[PDB]
Amino acid sequence: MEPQREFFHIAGRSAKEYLSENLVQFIQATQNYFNIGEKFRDPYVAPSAGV
Amino acid sequence: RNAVPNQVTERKFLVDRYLWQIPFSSNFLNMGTLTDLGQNVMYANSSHSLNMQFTVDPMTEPTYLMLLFGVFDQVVINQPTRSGISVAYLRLPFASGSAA
Amino acid sequence: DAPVTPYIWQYQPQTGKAAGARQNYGAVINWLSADNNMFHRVQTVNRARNLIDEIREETVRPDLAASFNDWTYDQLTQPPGTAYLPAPDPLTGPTTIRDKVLSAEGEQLAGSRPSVLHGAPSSKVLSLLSEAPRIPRTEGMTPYQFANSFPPVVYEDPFSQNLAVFPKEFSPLFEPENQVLASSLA
Repeated sequence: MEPQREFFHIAGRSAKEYLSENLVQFIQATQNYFNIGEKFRDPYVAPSAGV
Repeated sequence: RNAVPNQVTERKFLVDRYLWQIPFSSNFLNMGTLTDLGQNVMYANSSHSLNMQFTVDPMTEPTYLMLLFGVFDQVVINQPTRSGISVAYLRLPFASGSAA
Repeated sequence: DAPVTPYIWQYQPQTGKAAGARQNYGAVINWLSADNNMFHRVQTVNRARNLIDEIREETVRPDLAASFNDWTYDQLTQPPGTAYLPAPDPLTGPTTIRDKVLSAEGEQLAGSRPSVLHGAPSSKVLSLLSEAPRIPRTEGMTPYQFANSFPPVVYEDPFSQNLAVFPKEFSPLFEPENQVLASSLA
């Protein structure tokens, strides 16, 4: 359940974390002309505790 | 001036292009793509049946029912070497269970 | 070199029993077009979810599995409530005797003071509202208890033991009327 959803980013860490640190600094520099950062899925989860 | 009395009012509506949706949420809001009842442990770690039924208007011809279930189509795709490419698909909850 | 998929349980909402156990299809990674490098990554997170489930199935409290689908009252979570305090004498009520005395003096009375709810002298009276029933509940588990106990079991080798430890409870057509008796068997 938990490790299955983190390998495919059903849930888990956002795109700023599970990528390499050098790969994040690349796709921020070349974002204005050669967009890469839309090729990596970003999770977005509900709280489900106290809402 | 001389309108007919005893007249009765009829209502209807028309939605085009819409595809009626029921969100699988506790309060029917969008608090996330992964909903709040989706990460409930009561559903994910216990198999449940499903018995739903609709009562549409009758029509003079056969008709389908284009029902959709919200799943998470996901891929990963590595390219580890030269001329090498491979994927690992899943979709949950409705995975094509053939691998065991 | 592939681990097995864990058997997930089926909860029957009426009677609270478990209606067998099928394997967890619908949560299976489609590895059928992966090379030798992605296959090792996929079968690692399959060995990770089995390692989580083997930790969770260590605490299955092994006398619920002995009386499987045959649970009695002391093995079930009961709704909370106090013990039995006897009901007080209605002659000792605050306005019962004085209504028989003040009226017989000649008065006609109408009117009364609101109660404690606004609609052991006094702890005996207010214990009526939070009282447990006489006989507790038998033969049924709430889904709070069916999820706390009975995790998704893992069945590492499929059906390669003696027939006495054959997992007969995984069939949905399992009644507790048969020869061999249940125990902690994964």
